[PDB]
Amino acid sequence: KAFNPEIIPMF
Amino acid sequence: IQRTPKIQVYSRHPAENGKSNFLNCYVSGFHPSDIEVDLLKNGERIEKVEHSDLSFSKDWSFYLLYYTEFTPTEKDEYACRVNHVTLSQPKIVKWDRDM
Amino acid sequence: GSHSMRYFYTAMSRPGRGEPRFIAVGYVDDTQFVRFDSDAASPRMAPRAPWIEQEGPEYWDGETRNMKASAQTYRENLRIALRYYNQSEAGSHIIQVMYGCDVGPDGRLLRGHDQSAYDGKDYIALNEDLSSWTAADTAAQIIQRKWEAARVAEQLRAYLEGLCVEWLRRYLENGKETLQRADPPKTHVTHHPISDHEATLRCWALGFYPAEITLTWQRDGEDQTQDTELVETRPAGDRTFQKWAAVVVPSGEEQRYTCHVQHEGLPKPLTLRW
Repeated sequence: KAFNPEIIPMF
Repeated sequence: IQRTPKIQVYSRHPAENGKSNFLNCYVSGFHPSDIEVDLLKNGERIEKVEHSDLSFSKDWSFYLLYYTEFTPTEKDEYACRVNHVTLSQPKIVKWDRDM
Repeated sequence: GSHSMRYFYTAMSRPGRGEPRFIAVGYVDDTQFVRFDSDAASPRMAPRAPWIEQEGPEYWDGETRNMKASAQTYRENLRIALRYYNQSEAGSHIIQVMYGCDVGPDGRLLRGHDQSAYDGKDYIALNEDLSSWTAADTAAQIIQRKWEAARVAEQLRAYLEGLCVEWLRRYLENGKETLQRADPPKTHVTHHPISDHEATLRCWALGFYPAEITLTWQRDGEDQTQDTELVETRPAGDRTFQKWAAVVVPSGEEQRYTCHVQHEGLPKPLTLRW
């Protein structure tokens, strides 16, 4: 199962 | 800066003339990911060629397997033709059944 | 450590040719089990191994939703990277990411991974502590500051120590017949004269899984590291791998050479001669 953060990290 | 593809052409099983097999062209070590690969039978493009999903190695270089069913014979010549940004013209690697 | 799960994402800009393509693949060890391609007719997370097929609609819909959100985020990261490197909107660029977990025989976390590249060069990496970052350059240091401020490492750590290992363990059980089976290499040596004075000895390993293998030639018991031609380990297309190692030997000295093969599927290392 893939990593699924609430906020996906932006550069 | 950009990395040119390494190319191996080979069969899934040891070749037996008249016995159905798979012809593989494995392209690896390249960057960027856009790449053109044809499998050739006696200089002409084989239509039914499948490939793996784009993946990459620990050094970030990409790899792909291209493959087609074939039945090798004594006289039929097989090759893989590859084009990539790093290449001035398509590179053609002939299948050698001993490599 | 006995098993790994890894996800690999590639995001590729192509100005003038639509939005950046996003491809994701997932692996357990050397076995691909899922893919996603934003260019597909109907993009979904899709099975690539039989043991994942049993997962229900909730699994597939959730993975698809995640991939679509990820594609959008990586399109934004490609735009941000342009600003960080003073690059124009005219050129094609690539972001790559790899993450996942390694587990030992007892299924506990051995180590976690999360690494990014830009244009094929290291960008930023989560350190082995799963708490701090290593930035490759001043651009990645900007990202590092943002991720420190937002406690991103803690989020990755929670996944890597939790869901990553739990789902890996599940897949290993569901795929026990293949994922927990090592296939040892079928080995042989071939001999190819090149002239009256020299011949190639080629040591073959075929049909093995997983891909990790060591092939070494010795002359009179001494490893021929500098003089051995080793091809990259290559997939056969049936899950297994192939490799060979070759040495050029003086004719009449073939019996002084021994090929040594180490692989997880072998009870002990093999020694071959021609």
